[PDB]
Amino acid sequence: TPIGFVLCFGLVLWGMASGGSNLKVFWDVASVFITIGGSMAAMLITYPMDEFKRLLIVIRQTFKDNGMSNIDVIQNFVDLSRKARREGLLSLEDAINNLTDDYMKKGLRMVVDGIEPETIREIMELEIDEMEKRHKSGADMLKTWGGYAPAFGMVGTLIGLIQMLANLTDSSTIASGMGKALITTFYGSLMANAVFNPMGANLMFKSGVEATTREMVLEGVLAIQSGVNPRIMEEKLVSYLSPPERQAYSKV
Amino acid sequence: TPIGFVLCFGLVLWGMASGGSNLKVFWDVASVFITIGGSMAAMLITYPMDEFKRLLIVIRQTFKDNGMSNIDVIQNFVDLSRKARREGLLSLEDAINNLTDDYMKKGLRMVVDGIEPETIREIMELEIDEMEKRHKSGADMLKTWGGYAPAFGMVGTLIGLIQMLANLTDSSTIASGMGKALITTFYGSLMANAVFNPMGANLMFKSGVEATTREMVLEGVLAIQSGVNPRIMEEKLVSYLSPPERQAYSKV
Amino acid sequence: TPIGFVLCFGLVLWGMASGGSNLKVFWDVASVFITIGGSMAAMLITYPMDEFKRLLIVIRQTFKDNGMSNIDVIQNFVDLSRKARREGLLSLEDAINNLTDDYMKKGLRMVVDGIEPETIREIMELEIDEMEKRHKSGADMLKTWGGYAPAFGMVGTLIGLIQMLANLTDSSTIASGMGKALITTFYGSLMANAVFNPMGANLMFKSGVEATTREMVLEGVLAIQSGVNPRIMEEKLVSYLSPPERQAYSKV
Amino acid sequence: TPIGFVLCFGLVLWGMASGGSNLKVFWDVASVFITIGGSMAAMLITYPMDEFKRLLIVIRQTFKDNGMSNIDVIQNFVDLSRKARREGLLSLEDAINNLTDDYMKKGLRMVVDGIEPETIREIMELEIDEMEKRHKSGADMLKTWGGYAPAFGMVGTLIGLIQMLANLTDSSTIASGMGKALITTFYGSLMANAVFNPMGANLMFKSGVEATTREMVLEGVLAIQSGVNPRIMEEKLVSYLSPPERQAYSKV
Amino acid sequence: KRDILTPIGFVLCFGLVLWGMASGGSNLKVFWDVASVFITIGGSMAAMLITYPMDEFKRLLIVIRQTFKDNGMSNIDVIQNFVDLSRKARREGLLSLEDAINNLTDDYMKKGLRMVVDGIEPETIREIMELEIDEMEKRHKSGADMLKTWGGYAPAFGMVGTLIGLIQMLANLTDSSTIASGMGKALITTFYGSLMANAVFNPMGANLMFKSGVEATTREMVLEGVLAIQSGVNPRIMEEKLVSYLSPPERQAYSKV
Amino acid sequence: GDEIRGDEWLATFSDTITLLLTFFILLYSFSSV
Amino acid sequence: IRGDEWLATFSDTITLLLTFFILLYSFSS
Repeated sequence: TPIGFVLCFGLVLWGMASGGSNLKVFWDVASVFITIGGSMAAMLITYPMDEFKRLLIVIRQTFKDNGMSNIDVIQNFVDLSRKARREGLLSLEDAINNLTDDYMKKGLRMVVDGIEPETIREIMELEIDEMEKRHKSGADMLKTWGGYAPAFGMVGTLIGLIQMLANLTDSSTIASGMGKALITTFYGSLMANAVFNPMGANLMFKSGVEATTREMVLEGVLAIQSGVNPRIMEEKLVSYLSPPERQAYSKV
Repeated sequence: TPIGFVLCFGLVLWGMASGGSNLKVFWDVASVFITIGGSMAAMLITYPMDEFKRLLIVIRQTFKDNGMSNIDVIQNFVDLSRKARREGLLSLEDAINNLTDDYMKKGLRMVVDGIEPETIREIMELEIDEMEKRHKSGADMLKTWGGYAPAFGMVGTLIGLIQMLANLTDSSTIASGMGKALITTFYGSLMANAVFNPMGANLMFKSGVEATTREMVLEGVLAIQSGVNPRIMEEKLVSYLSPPERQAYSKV
Repeated sequence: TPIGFVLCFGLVLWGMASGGSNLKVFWDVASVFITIGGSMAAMLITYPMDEFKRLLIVIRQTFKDNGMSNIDVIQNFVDLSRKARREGLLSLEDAINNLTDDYMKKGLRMVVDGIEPETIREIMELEIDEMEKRHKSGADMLKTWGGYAPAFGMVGTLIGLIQMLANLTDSSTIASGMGKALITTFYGSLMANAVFNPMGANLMFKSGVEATTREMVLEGVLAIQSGVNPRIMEEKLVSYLSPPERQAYSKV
Repeated sequence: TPIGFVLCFGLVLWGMASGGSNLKVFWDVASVFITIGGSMAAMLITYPMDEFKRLLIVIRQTFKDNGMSNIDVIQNFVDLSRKARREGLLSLEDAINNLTDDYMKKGLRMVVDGIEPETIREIMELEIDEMEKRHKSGADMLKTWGGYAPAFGMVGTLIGLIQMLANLTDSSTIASGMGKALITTFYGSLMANAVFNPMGANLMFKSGVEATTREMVLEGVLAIQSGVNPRIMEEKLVSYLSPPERQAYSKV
Repeated sequence: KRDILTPIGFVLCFGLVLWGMASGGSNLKVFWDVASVFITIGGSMAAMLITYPMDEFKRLLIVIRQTFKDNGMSNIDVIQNFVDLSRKARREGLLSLEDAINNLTDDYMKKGLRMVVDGIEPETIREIMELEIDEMEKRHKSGADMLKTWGGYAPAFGMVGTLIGLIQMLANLTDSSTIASGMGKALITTFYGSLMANAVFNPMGANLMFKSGVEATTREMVLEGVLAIQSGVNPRIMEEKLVSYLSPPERQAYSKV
Repeated sequence: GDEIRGDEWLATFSDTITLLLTFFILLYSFSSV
Repeated sequence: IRGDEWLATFSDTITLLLTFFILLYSFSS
């Protein structure tokens, strides 16, 4: 995801120049400010702090916070259930520690003392739901910013065009001003569909991925407090990995 | 308060007030009529008076409600339960109408009577539902006007295109129609996504904050009736408090 | 309510007539008929007779048949409660009449009969839901026509452009032809957002208002069915009104 | 009711060649293939068999097989209640005939048998849901085709435009090429909103109508299951019909 | 058996949009400028990387090609491939006797049958199988949404390219080399976007969902057959549930024998 | 699942007008010089 | 949002560029 930005800008910059034209005409510094400042201003109007400051804690999780999930969850749970089976019973915290990502520990520390399945299930559903809401809100904010970016690019285009009919002589300028006045919507749409809309969908994709992972973890922990063993619990858990990961896991 | 309405209009003015130092050209009287008149008139078609009159009694009633923060309500519940406990009784209370703005009085003035708590929950949660629905209707009005504004900007764009066309024989009607086409949509864009869609979405977050505050007041007024101490009541009330303010409230 | 319709056309017509040119160019009997007949025809394709003919017999209810609610439902309920409780019995049919407007008696004739609070609740909720559904159907039928109007306006625009190109002498007919072509999409766009979509959203808003009114009725019909303190009932009833009206009713 | 298509393709035909020289410039032979074959090809990609021939079963059930009884439900369910209340046995299947066409029989041929009061609710609700879903499938297929038609018309217009940069033909016949190119989007937009979008919305509206009818029938068959005759069955059923239809039905 | 609509549809759409190019002078190379290719295709693909990390964007031609291939014979044969198993496990031995369920067709039947030889409660089997289907449908929805999202980004960058071509055209007013090759970019960006989006991605994006549905119904009937074997029923009574999954014409399609 | 709006008419409209833009800028360029 | 909703005002400003080109067309020079 950090490779994608330089690529989406370099490819369009190569397209903007392959004709041989001077890219000098695609740059005026005022229009950058009109577009981006207006979008972020309307964004400040649109969204409050305590909810604009939660876009950052999740947009700083798609570039960072790399776990070990989707192949290690199954290993961990199969080895705990091997321990939970007659050697290292449910009161063994030796394996639960050192495996704290953020979530597996949350349930593995509460299963050991005492809970009912219909309670852990509910609190886990609520946790996954609030995590889904956080990503949904961040994605909605980024999509809304990709919406206000070309809107204010259009506003700036109009600002540049209106002050052109006043100075309506007849040579080359009715065209030059349409050129340098159209840059604002170019920056608007370019930011919209190169930075915000892709990242807005990125938050939703990561929310889906983490929802699958947390449902796998939920099913695992619920399987720990059931008195089950591998070849059943493994069969259950394994039914979340892509078929690629089913052959890339059966070999291990 | 991060509402940077000054920022978007400041950046527009800085864009409007370019080398064309006279911004009297950004004011066409016909364009004002088309865009704003048609938008307001389709708003009267949509929302009749005695309902469209609420454009300044919710939209305005929410933007000046900085007279009661969600910590003050905790401290008020604290020192009301202080005199509701052993010191004093739950028979005489006058701090209800002391320095409260509009709410928590209906709940208190009712609980001081000898009636059941179930109906209190039923009426207060009802008030919260109706309040959220009222704010939803106000925000939907704000978004509907932001929908009609650029629609009539497009209408005026067609008007100015047709009027300019078929009579390209002078430099008066073409100039008038050109200015109409440009500024008619300029007003609609500068209006919708800078005053209405921002503020249409913004009014829903104020509604969410007030809904959380009202559920908190509801839990508090139900705790006043029951025989609970403020110490064991604080933890039952602080649950709805903002995450970053939990530590910010503990200063006491 | 019809006072807005003349304004939404007069304002834009003044804007169309800002001393630029005769509006004879803005009128072409061919394009008017293309747009309106085409949208009407696609409406006949969409809705058949005896179901598109039911449109006007619901839309005419928006121009007349006003409601007395939001200040008078509360009064006519509190006095009925004070007259049933403490005086005679709830079966007082003498004063249950004389105000048979549309819907209050729909349930009031039933509470005086032998029923349970659930069946009356289910009949009333079904009536409210089907009212909302009928209004949703009318509003859909209006927004859909507002969608067909500019679609067929653009169809006529394309027709005019086709029969303008390869039919002209390429000297000065390009402009006037484009004008008399885009006249069609002007008519479509104008009619759509000036008549239909405002009327569709008006149907939706009226459904919302009458739905709140019918819920306000039912909550209180059930109270008369239970014979409760008019104070509590006056309080739950008033918890539906805008803050201006919560006070405006207070002094009455 | 094919009078809709008559009016639509007669009004897009009257102005089609009214002003122009002849209706020949409105007919290229390749453009038809591009537009219609491309939309149908994208439909073949998009939709399989058994979902394409599943559409031909409802686009024919709308045109033919006109069952126009809606008050017969109210006019015959109360009748059957009379024939089964006190003097009529629940299993007088000889008397339930002469009115059931192909739906009310199957609804009633399994009420006096080993079917619980709620399982007859479940099976009928599943029938209503699958009918709604099949109508919805056909309707979204038709709207999807109305989406691909102008898209591929646009593709064809782009095809016609880009080729113009191969010919020089100095200033003589380029407007004619632009006209010939614009024909493809004309066929696209015309076919889309003259056939597919109106017929898709027709499927949607008829789905809503028949779902309301079947839900009325469902509440009827659930009312006779219990046997509540007095004003209950009637008041439940009549809630579905329009208030003008209510006064029209009140007489007989 | 063989989904023949998409291979004929692809060739039909592309043959028509290709004959469109060669019908006005027949020169086909004027619809290829390398700039517009970058702007549209490379732009949308890079935004696809910004959206999807290369790890699960690598599942593009995996959970899309597994559906598009669909060489699995499990279409209607499931019925007799279950009746023979029930016959050989019923009155022809006992349930703990594999016939070919360690060497048979696609893994789901294999998976369930490997589960039904070892003592497992039917409730557990039902839960795992339903949970095994729902996740299949979720992966299919993820792939289809990945396709429709690219279908969305393609005309977005078509618009961006139109803006590039207008900017760099108005910039150089008269050069006899920027009017052309500047309008070419604007047109061909839009052409590639509007062709790609609704000819390759949006249709095939929507197409993945119907294949997911038919595979879900197949897996449902497979699950029902496995639970029938686990309970123990004659092939005579077996058909009362398995046949009520196909299409009405497909019902009689095999009952001739 | 209610979604109605007059968007569909803009698809053909915006793209038709963006073709007219190129049509007009070519007509401008050539006849001029 | 849908990632397309500016296509309305996009069409608006494109129409306005067309209007300016009309303005470049009453004289062609």
